[PDB]
Amino acid sequence: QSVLTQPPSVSGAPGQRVTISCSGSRSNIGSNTVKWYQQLPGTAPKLLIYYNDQRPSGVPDRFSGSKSGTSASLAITGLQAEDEADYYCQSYDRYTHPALLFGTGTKVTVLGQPKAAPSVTLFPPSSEELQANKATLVCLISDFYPGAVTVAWKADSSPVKAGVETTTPSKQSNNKYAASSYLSLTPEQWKSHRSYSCQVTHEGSTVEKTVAPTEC
Amino acid sequence: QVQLVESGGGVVQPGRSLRLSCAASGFTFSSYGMHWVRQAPGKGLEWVAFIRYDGSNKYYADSVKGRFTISRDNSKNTLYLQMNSLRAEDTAVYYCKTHGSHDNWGQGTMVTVSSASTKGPSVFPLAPSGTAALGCLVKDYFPEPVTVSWNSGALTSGVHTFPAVLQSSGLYSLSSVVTVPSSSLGTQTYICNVNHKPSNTKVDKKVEPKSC
Repeated sequence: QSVLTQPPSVSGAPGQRVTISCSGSRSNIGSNTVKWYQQLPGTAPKLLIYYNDQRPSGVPDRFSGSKSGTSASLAITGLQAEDEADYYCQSYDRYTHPALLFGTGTKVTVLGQPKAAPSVTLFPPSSEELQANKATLVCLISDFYPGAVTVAWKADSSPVKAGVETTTPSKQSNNKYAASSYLSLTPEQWKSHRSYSCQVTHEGSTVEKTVAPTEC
Repeated sequence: QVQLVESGGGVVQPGRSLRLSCAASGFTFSSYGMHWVRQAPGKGLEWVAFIRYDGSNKYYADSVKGRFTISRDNSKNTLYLQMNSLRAEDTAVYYCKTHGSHDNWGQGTMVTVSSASTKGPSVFPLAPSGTAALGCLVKDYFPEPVTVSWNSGALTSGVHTFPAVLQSSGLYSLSSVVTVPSSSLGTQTYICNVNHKPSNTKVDKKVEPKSC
């Protein structure tokens, strides 16, 4: 029910300082302590901070936690390559209650190359597929860094909720990242709107591609 | 040496039951409350359930309440999660976690809830509309992998086969695109060669410019 909002992506060069915010409410963060976890690919989360700012044995002191009001923060002073990972805050909701509230999660990227905006290619449903009474919009996203994007679909100008399937970013052969998003529609939905748009937000900047049924 | 080992995961169809186990050692299991925490592929952590040190009280997330049951046998130093009426949205790695300031996690056990069987892909052309991009859509297949080549392997420059998306239905879909010069769009012929060995499906689809 209650959500602890974290930024999806934070990045910095080796040796730089980054901070990860964790926004809650008076009921949870405002009334309870906060933990922070580090998760590397394919492994379980690892405790970094407990009791708001305590470090377990073996955690470098460049990881520092803080809390104020309804928000908590994890600071990493002097990013090292090994710090590239996902980070989760965790707190509780009531007084002396056991259910765990995990934050939405933050991907920390240690910048090993200049930031690169994604190249977006939006394909409409093919004639063969529409003949089969099916319709899929294919939004291909490539050559972006850091590997973190948010995809939003638009029917004309209205947002589209149902039918969206998006992959997690994966590193390409050229060491940039790629992702794909699919919007499943019926032939009627695809032809009852003048256009559909794939909006890809990367590092605060949006790249939009639009496709229309009429154009053959 | 604290150690937590989850087991009981696997592949199951929706609506069926599964019982997870977490063998604990290296500490007084009976003195600690225990959590189950899950993580769907590519998603965040989601708390599932909690049980007191003595099993006197149990807590569940609304998404699993009434379907999952947490239990523990302190004489056996094992934690259990009985999962009934499983759904596709329960697909996740399920972790076992101790309750405390200095907590410990297990490696996790993967649970896949899907009614998907071997199925060959439906290949559709992604027609191009001085560099134009065209591809094929390899739609709805199971299981991995799928191999995609262009012109029987003669066309490798500018080819990008994207990783497949795992749909909620448990089926896969990927796309392969090639960036080619717009001038050769009328003369050159582009065929994507799709092969799905599990279903013995091999398809050669021709991608032609869209024309009314």
